[PDB]
Amino acid sequence: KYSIGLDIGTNSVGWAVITDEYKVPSKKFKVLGNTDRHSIKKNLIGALLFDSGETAEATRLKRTARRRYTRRKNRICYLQEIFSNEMAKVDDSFFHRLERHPIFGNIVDEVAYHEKYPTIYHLRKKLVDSTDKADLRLIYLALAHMIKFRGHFLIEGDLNPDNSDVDKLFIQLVQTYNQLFEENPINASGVDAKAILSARLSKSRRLENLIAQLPGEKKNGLFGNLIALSLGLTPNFKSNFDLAEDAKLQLSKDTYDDDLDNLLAQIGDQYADLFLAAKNLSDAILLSDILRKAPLSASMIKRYDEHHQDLTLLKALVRQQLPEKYKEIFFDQSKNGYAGYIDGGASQEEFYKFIKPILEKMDGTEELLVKLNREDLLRKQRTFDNGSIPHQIHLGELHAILRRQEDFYPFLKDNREKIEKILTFRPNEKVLPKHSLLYEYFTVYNELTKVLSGEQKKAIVDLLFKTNRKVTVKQLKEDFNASLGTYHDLLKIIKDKDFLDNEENEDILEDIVLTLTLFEDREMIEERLKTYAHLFDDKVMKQLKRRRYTGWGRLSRKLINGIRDKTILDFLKRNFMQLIHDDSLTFKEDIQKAQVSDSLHEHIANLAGSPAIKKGILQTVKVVDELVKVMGRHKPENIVIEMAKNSRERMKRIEEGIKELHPVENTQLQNEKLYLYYLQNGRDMYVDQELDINRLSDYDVDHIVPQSFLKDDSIDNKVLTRKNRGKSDNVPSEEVVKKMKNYWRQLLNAKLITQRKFDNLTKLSELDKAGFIKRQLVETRQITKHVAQILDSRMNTKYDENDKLIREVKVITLKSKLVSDFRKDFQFYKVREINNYHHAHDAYLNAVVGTALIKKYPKLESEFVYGDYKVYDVRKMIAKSEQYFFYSNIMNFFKTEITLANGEIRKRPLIETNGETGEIVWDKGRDFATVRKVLSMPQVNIVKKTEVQTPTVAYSVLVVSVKELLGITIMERSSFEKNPIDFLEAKGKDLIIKLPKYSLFELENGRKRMLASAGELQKGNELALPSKYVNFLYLASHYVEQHKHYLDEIIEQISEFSKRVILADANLDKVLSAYNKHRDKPIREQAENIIHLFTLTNLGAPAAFKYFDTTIDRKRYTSTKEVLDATLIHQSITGLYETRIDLS
Repeated sequence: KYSIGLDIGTNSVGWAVITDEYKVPSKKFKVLGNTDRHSIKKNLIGALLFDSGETAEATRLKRTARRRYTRRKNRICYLQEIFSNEMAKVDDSFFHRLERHPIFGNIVDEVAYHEKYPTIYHLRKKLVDSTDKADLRLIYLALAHMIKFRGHFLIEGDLNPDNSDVDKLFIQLVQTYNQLFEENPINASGVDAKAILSARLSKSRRLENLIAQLPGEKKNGLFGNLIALSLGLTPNFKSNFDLAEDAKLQLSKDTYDDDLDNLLAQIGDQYADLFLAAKNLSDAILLSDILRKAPLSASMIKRYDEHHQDLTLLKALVRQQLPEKYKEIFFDQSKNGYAGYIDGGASQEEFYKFIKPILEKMDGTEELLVKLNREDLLRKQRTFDNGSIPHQIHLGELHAILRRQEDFYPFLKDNREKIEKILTFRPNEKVLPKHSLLYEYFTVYNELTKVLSGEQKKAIVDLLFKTNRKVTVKQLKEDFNASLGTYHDLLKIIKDKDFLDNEENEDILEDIVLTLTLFEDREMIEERLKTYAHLFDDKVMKQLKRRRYTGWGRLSRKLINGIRDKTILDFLKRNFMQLIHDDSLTFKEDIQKAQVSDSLHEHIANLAGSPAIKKGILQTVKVVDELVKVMGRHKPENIVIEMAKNSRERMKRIEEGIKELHPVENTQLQNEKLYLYYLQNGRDMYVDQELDINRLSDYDVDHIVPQSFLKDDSIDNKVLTRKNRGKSDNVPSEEVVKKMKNYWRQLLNAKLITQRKFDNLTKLSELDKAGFIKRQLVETRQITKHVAQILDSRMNTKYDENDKLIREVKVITLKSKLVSDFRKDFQFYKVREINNYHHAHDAYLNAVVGTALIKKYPKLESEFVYGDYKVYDVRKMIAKSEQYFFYSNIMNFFKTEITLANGEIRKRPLIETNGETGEIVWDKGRDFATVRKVLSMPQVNIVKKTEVQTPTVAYSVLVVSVKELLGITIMERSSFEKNPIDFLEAKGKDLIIKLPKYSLFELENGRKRMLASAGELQKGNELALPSKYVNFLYLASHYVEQHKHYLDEIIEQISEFSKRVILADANLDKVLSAYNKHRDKPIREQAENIIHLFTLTNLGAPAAFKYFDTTIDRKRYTSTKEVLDATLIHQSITGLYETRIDLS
């Protein structure tokens, strides 16, 4: 019955709820405060504002080595379960043995394994290529290595030749680069990237070679650095972005993702896709190499073999021609020779610089020198050249091995899909040995829990189970399956009852029995036992080795003794199962959570993005959850999501242009008309009659491919005209005018117009239109796709009997431009500064436009809705003039009237419907009115998220001889969470009243405060400005004039607001005084400055601002005494559920 709209930014999340006719519901919510307000009516439209500070959430959103470790561990734990019962037949202690440390339980097998498989890739390759049956352990090892280091998931489908095409991905890179720099694109022309990047030369040389194809681009240029990143090098991006500190990037470096995030935080998340493109390019360069069995494993083996051939050669040479240097090069390890390279800490570059001269002086062989130049001489296994691998390549080998060994092992046939799913997927402890002292003890105690008093139990163990290997019932009566069989074993060897009986040693002995169970070979057992040798007599040590155990229990050590409350072992010494199943006791609670004992945060943490955007993404999810529960747990039909020098570049272009063939400074060039005046050298694009400044700009401007086919408001599609002379009919600028073109082409050589613009100017097929539609609907930005996926996953959980996913909720991703342009055409104007309502209004508009679009064109669903849907043939939807659309602009149906380029007019029906389903999508009479009404209403839930920090106060608490506010350091809080009263008393009781940062209080004529600190307050109010004034300000700023009397009204409004809530008398007087002086100023200049005046009224920290010549310094609310008698308001994330406190 409803849909959700979402606007997502780095410090805000806008949200709206919408019905079938685009109305925003009103709802009554209960108010849980002690105040005599019990319900409140609120509209389901709002915005959540958040800071980017040090908090628990923030840490949870960062990558951590431990989370990764646990992830991998779990995957392997799942792998081993599939192998368990079958591995039990081959090698019962195999998975317990695994992390030189031995894989196998006997030395013969271990040594043989390492001799046959010097690297894991040898094993992989052999398992991929051999038809012979293989030991299960080997199979496991290969599979486990594949699953452990599965690679990346950047590529969506089963690998195809486009994925390894250097040319195409290079083109992609340039494309994404060009979209981010409209003014100075790079031309792919006919560059043979493939040949330059794939060629076998130095990285630097390949870079330098590639840039030779790009004229006017420097090596240290952004693009050059990106290429250098894709090639394998470590470029520095600080010079490119004017960063204060160093920003070096290397794809091969383990910290790269984090480093990239670090960069993105500074320069903006808008640049993520640009670097992702570079990474993709890198992958292609590597992929084409391994492709031109198991190609990866083979390449690694080749690397290994080359390495050893070269090593032997080099050694021989150095023995022959430079014996003095031999010991140095191959053994010293503190030098930069081969020894330092392998077992020292030496760079490939340090090593190379070290041996470069030695090889040249030697003259034995230059082949090696060539290899050195290529940086392919003595490669190590522990590298990939600026790379993490596509998981698909590991998947291939996985499949191959399984297919190879499935005939010999049926359980592999049966579980194949399962095993694949582990790699592709997107208690903790291992059981004690069966003959462990602790386990044996547990069994006897648990069996003996009943036949009995706690003291007697201990007596009975100490008496019968201890003195006798097996205790029987007759014997018991004189004074039982479970036996302390190991306790007794170890007595005869150790011959010391205390050593056992003392509990402090148990943690040592567990290791001894474990060691005995782990290995079937005296040598190994000895080696491990050597560590505990000092306690033990040498006659004992020899005896210990012969003892061997071959079993595994069902329970872990921590389960038996690790868990709290007494332990299981202690409660036992009731009944174990009953102990597990009692809610009164803590274990049950421990276990149940312990199995699970965060995934969403972890998932968001591994996206490529700043901390802020990640926080945003996190908040959205919570907002959605709450809105769903607000709407009675019914799920929404649709969710629409959107993610919320240049002047100086323009100059460079112009200056570059005139160099081929009066002056203005930069700041002005933002005027499209002036910038266009300069790009064109004051010449009319369309009539060969020169353009001079003051009039013709005002005359007109024109789109090259009109608005009706698509909206391209970029200068790449725009030109300054006389707009009838050039355009003629709607088709691109008419044939008769192309006789003008020589002009344009000169402007091409000058780089004054781009190639595409010229192609369009010289130029409409069905095919173009088809491209044009997809262009306007498909969001390229990766992060939005990830957000979409996350939302879709949370919303759609149920599967039907056919195991197909049930999609209750469609997650729609909207291009920003559609809503921006929707705002343009129908005059729903935005002014960011008056309040924060625009974030909410954006969300509302997103949902409106999105839902309208799916209702109108459901066949295009595949282009902007998450999930897999049929990709219809666009050509069928395009029509001849009379028969969705002949005119390609998708937003056209909103308009009552489409103006063609020639000026001719196409009229549309008042009500727009879907012909196929007959559904009503848009009613121009009612619906636009509703939109305005929705934007016009003054009650919008704006919530500033409360934050707890982790000399900084985590939060302030209200204390009650007197009422006072008290800050809490992070250091103080822990013991405070332990020992409240003694803190509170040491400093100087009903109420625990932690006031998180930004806590909201209200007082007087609806005047609220936010608690920044126990020392300062922030304004707590949103100034609701009537829409008329908003539109007037937008229109006044963007140069009718009969509406000059509204300025005074706006200022009167601001002043009313300020005197009511801001309470900045001295500041306001100056503000008001300033307006009196500058009535003379023109309207534009007049309007722009009243905008700045809004920072006086803005919600948040007080700040300073300049009105014309005058400057108003900020005022701080340094007294927190107001808050103490005020009414606190605890806000939900949506702000819909409130709790209102006021002791007074």
